[PDB]
Amino acid sequence: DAIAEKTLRNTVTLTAARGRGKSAAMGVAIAAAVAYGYSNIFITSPSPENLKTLFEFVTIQYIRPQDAHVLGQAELVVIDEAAAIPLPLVKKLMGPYLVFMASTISGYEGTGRSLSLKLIKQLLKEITLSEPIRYAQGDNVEKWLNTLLCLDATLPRSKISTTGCPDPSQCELLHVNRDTLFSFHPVSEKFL
Amino acid sequence: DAIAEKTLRNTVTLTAARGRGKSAAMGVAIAAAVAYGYSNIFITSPSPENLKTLFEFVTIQYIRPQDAHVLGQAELVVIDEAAAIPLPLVKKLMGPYLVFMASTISGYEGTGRSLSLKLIKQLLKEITLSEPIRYAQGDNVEKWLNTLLCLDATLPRSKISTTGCPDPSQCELLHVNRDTLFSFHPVSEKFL
Repeated sequence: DAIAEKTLRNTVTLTAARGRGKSAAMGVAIAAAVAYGYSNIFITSPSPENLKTLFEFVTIQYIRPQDAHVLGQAELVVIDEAAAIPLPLVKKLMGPYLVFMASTISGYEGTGRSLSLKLIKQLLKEITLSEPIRYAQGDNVEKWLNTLLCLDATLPRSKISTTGCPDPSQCELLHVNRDTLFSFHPVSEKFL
Repeated sequence: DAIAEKTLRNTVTLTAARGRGKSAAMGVAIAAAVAYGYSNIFITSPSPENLKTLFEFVTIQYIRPQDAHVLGQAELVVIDEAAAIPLPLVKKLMGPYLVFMASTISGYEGTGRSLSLKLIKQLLKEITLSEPIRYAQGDNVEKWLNTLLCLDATLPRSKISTTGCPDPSQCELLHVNRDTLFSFHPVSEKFL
């Protein structure tokens, strides 16, 4: 409910891993706002992405961003995985209305969280959803893939140790080979 | 009231001389259809034309035809002096909705009735308004200008005489000079 001393119209950005319900969340707002009633909505996306869940959960109509550039009808715009969309095009569009920004992270074909921050900075009310709709948390299969795949993001904010977060000190340049991969000691799986 | 066994949605074309009230007529429908209620409307026009009366008589919003080509929101479209708009652009637009087509004729900067028929053929429910809002009919000033200016259209449908309407017979090619203008007899003011 974006109403307040601050503007009510603003940009929301919900980010989460896959299977979190970002789309489903984005679908709710569609009807929840009623054509006549709460209001009418809109939706855009990059090379398609599954538009199917959001709308199925959904007035959803879809004009892709470029074609989207045409005229301004709606009160609340929703863009699925905007991080994928060009900064220039995306920014212009966000200006004419109020938006829900969705983006997948921490998975395959997601967007790097480092880039996500730079992207957010361009604006943002950001929110995150932690639990999967399809399975229960703690699903060992999912844990397995995350660990195998190295889904985990932590370094941008901070490292988990005494150090982490900004990396202070003099920067030193050095090269290392693949072999570092096997050894587990100093220069180990960890460095790579 | 376009509702019937035939489609309710169709194209209406009201044509008339200037000062007939075409715009005012077109304005009425705007509110008469209520956003929520009868319905929402729309309006387009060529190089502008006085948009002022229609809307003042009017939800009127205006996106020019080309920019208009963007998305389809409305139940009843109105285009002011469409004859002025390109056939290609105009036709495409008429397809997506229900429309009121207005056009000025029988005056300065009006559209020739001959062309108007060809234009109509491209479709049309056409209606005409005969009396001026601003003055009483029979205003001698208006009669004067019409006659001076040669506002009168009659030849396309038919000539007022035994002959008129289609021109049958073998076509004969001949030239005549301006001088025909003065003489009033055979080859007179009439031929020119």
